Amino acid sequence: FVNQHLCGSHLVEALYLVCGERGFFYTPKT
Amino acid sequence: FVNQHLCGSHLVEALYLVCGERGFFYTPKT
Amino acid sequence: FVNQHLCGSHLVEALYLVCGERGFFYTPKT
Amino acid sequence: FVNQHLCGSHLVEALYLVCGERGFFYTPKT
Amino acid sequence: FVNQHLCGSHLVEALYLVCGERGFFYTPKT
Amino acid sequence: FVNQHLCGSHLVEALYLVCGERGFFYTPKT
Amino acid sequence: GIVEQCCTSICSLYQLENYCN
Amino acid sequence: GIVEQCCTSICSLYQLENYCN
Amino acid sequence: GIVEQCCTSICSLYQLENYCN
Amino acid sequence: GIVEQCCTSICSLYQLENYCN
Amino acid sequence: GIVEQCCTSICSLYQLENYCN
Amino acid sequence: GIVEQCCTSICSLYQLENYCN
Ligand SMILES: [Cl-]
Ligand SMILES: [Cl-]
Ligand SMILES: [Zn+2]
Ligand SMILES: [Zn+2]
Repeated sequence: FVNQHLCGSHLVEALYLVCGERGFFYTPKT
Repeated sequence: FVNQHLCGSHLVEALYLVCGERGFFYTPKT
Repeated sequence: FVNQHLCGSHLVEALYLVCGERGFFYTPKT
Repeated sequence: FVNQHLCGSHLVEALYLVCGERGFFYTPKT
Repeated sequence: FVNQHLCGSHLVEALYLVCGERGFFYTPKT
Repeated sequence: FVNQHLCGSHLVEALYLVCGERGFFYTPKT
Repeated sequence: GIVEQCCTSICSLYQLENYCN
Repeated sequence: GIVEQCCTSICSLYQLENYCN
Repeated sequence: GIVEQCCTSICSLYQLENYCN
Repeated sequence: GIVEQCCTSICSLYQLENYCN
Repeated sequence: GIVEQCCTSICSLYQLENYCN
Repeated sequence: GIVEQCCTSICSLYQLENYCN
């Protein structure tokens, strides 16, 4: 896997892909 | 606003949209 | 709901989510 | 180019792609 | 069709739309 | 990481994610 | 409408242009 | 869970806010 | 307009709602 | 092909790497 | 190449078509 | 955090994995 440059919803997409049925939490600063 | 089927990555995109900076959890197993 | 920073296709995604079966028009400047 | 099923947010993404600056309407009720 | 300004995954989306079942290759520099 | 159904544009998004700078091919006819 | 043309059936990128402004 | 509420059934953008932090 | 405002600044879902049909 | 491996069946992110260049 | 051109400048669907298999 | 790091810098899938439940 390659390093990722991921902003906004692209991060959430990536988390979704990576985590699958485990799901994930999205916790941005502030 | 409306109600629709939001699944998979679409679900998480909508979460991101609605929650944004608050953050969210996506926990499909419950 | 939180404020949104939405460019390009991300806006169209957001409009799609917000409007549902009502649909929407996308009318950028120029 | 090809022909494919474009539904929901995918449909609007393709509209955005094809129409861009012209803008478009997404009117599922017709 | 209008000209496109497409970065990151947006390019891959556009290629997917344009190419359909033909598929495509994505070959960024470096 | 997990295993999930990745179809259509979602498949190519995941390819983009996993392959990035390497690039990839999306060849649905095989 | 577009949904029938493009989702239920299939449509080309040229047909999608039918819905541009 | 969210999947049953929003994917299997349908849910509003307000219901989606149930899953914000 | 809404397209430029959402991108160069922010916009709310409630402002986006105005663009529904 | 990828569609059978990843869409019709399921595949891991490691299997997806099979289609990188 | 096409990836850099579409991002740093613009590109047309017709140029993208060149990248289909 | 991960959100800011992935955007302002890069991040790996392995770092993203930490955020799975
Ligand atoms: Cl972007
Ligand atoms: Cl889908
Ligand atoms: Zn984007
Ligand atoms: Zn989809």
